[PDB]
Amino acid sequence: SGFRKMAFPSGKVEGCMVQVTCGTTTLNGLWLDDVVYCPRHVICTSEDMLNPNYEDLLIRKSNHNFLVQAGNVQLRVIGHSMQNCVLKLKVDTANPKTPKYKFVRIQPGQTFSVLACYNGSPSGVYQCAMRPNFTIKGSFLNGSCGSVGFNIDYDCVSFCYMHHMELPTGVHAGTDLEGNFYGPFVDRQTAQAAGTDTTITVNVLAWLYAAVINGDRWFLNRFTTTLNDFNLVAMKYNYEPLTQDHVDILGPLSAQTGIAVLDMCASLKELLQNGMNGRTILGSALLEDEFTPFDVVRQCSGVT
Amino acid sequence: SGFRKMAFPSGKVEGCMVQVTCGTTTLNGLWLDDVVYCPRHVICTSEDMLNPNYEDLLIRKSNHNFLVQAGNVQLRVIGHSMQNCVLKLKVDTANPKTPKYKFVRIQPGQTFSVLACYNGSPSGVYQCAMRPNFTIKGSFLNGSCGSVGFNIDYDCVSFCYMHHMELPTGVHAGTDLEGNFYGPFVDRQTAQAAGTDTTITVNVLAWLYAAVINGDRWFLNRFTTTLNDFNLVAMKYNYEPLTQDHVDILGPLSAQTGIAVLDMCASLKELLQNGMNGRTILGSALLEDEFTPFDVVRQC
Ligand SMILES: NC(=S)c1ccc2c(c1)OCO2
Ligand SMILES: [Cl-]
Ligand code: NA
Repeated sequence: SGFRKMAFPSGKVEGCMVQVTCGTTTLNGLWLDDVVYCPRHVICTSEDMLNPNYEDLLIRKSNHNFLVQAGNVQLRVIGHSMQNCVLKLKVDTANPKTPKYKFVRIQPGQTFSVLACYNGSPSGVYQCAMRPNFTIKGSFLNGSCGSVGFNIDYDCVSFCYMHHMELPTGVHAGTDLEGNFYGPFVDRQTAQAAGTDTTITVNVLAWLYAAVINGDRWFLNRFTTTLNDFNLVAMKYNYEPLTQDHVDILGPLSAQTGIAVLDMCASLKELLQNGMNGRTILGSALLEDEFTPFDVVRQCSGVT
Repeated sequence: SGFRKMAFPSGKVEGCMVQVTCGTTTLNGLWLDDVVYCPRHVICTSEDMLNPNYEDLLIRKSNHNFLVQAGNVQLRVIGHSMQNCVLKLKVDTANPKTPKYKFVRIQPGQTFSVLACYNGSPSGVYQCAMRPNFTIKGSFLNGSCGSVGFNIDYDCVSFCYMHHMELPTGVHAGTDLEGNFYGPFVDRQTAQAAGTDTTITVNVLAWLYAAVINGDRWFLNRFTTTLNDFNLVAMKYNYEPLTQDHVDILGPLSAQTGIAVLDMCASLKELLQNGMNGRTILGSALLEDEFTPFDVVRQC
């Protein structure tokens, strides 16, 4: 037993990380088959970053403008193109450590593992949720751009995130591996802020189930409720609307614990009014919203 | 910026995990060079749980009684010895993915990454601290025994923990890779219980230093404290005593932020008295004690 925030094992991704340099800028790249993926902002000087014309700045560059290093070994760049906000560097060598992989775009509320990297060197791994406001609450310093987020399904890595920038509030923004931003953000030095965030309701409920399953039961009660009554409380507390699809995805946990969702909503309802004033559920004084139902079942069943 | 419970990248350890079977019991082993390390209790049957005589159980085993599997490949065992509570299976192949590694015993307060594994297959990775009562608060199900705890400093893997059991309170007990238990625990199913746990004060202070580095100042105060008055107060909340060692260790974070260690102690004394009054620190509503002074500097 026990319940921890757990990343996927990062080894299939560690084998793909490289250093990419263009002028004075070094950041990370993702080496899959014979292509290196990195943020297009690698091409920009500080002056360019204010109002970049990526079309123009890139035709001006050539293959030899890009240094790619896999450990101590230089990769030869034999071509370059841009897809949305991602740069694709064609290299002369297929990565012999390329895993079974897909590029996937994740939905807000879904979780993934971040492999934080510096100078092409894996530094740490942690779990994030894609927030409703399309930011992530990561831990990133200068040099971390090009660090990726992923899930693992059996032996298949699903790459879903590439790190691009920090916003003024200290939260993080990036693209999918096709270079489409999550959220209404641009890759330039201009005024940009995160939207007011909201709490991921179905994940909070998942985590209350995780708590019950681990012998934390104090918050529970005899009552129940309606989607309609709860949602009016949720909107008041800046929680996402709970939908029939959400209630359905929590099915296994309602079953395993004997506590129905609108049962737990009643518990959750009661918790929103009052505050848990330093009091604790699974070692937290906050209502945790970065575990998905799948995260709770996966962890409380030992999937490998 | 940002601050997260961050595990070491697990790849170097992933390439070392195998499946050991003895009798009807399967658990994880660690394959370094020509040796597979696993908990000795893999040789116990139903009766051998309360009072196993491991010397007598092991002498009755031949190499062929141990089924070791690395992915699809069966590894052939050619030798066995016991060291303390760890079984060492000599095999006919050296692991070609063996990283640069060492075995280190940690002290209470130290942090490490756990690679949770089932049937020799890694499941996930997370950060733990060795608690002051010599337990860890992990996430471990049946089949997780032989999962390991590690640090990776400058390309060398330091193994510090191998998982043996869950105690009745739902906390976890294990050994170093020399097979010595952390704390008073034994590899018997006789009733055992952890000491009252306490908070790792030096780590809470390191985390308040992280908060200040990341631009939080709301919890600071105009007061200071003597070390002794700090300990007389902190022990009333089941905090570990802070030693001069701890004060020395926080010197670098003190210098970077310009807040003296005993001034930060006065903020912690106030937070214990007041709580957070609806505020958070680095996204927590609790005082966090599983980041070391070293983890704070690594991450900031
Ligand atoms: N003979 C012991 S102490 C033992 C045997 C098997 C075990 C275990 C402990 O924890 C889960 O699996
Ligand atoms: Cl130590
Ligand atoms: Na209820």
